[PDB]
Amino acid sequence: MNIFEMLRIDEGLRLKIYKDTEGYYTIGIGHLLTKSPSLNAAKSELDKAIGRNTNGVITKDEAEKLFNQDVDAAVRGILRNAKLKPVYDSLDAVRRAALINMVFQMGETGVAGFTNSMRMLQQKRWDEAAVNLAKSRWYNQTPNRAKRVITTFRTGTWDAYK
Ligand SMILES: [Cl-]
Ligand SMILES: [Cl-]
Repeated sequence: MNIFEMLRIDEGLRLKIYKDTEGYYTIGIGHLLTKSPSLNAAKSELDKAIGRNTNGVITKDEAEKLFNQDVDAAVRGILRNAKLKPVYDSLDAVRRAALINMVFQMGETGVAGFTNSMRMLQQKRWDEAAVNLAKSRWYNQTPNRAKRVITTFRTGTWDAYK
């Protein structure tokens, strides 16, 4: 298992514009298009991202291209983030995938704000961090997914995804 597979499981794959769990227009494998309520605004950002007049539908290959770009950007965001880098550098490979998953879902800013949990992770206090990570809007709004990511940080294994 790996980051791509892991996110493909948490996000799914949809080839037509859809509303995410927060009601925002998205497409592909969790690629947010806009926080705007305007579908047209969505179609516009979509065409701009794909490079063609999509009419709100893309192919699998296109979805995958966006996904690759988004994973790359996430990793790079973590590495450029002064508060996140150190965390990531301290972790093992499985756990790094968990941290990338969170960033992909919520943005680096979002994640960097889990100050206390980040510290705990840096210190390798797995059970404590898992408990702290759970006291969040994140967990309360998308509890199944959050449980999967949390277990992954708690165990350093992919068991939640098998
Ligand atoms: Cl883009
Ligand atoms: Cl969920």
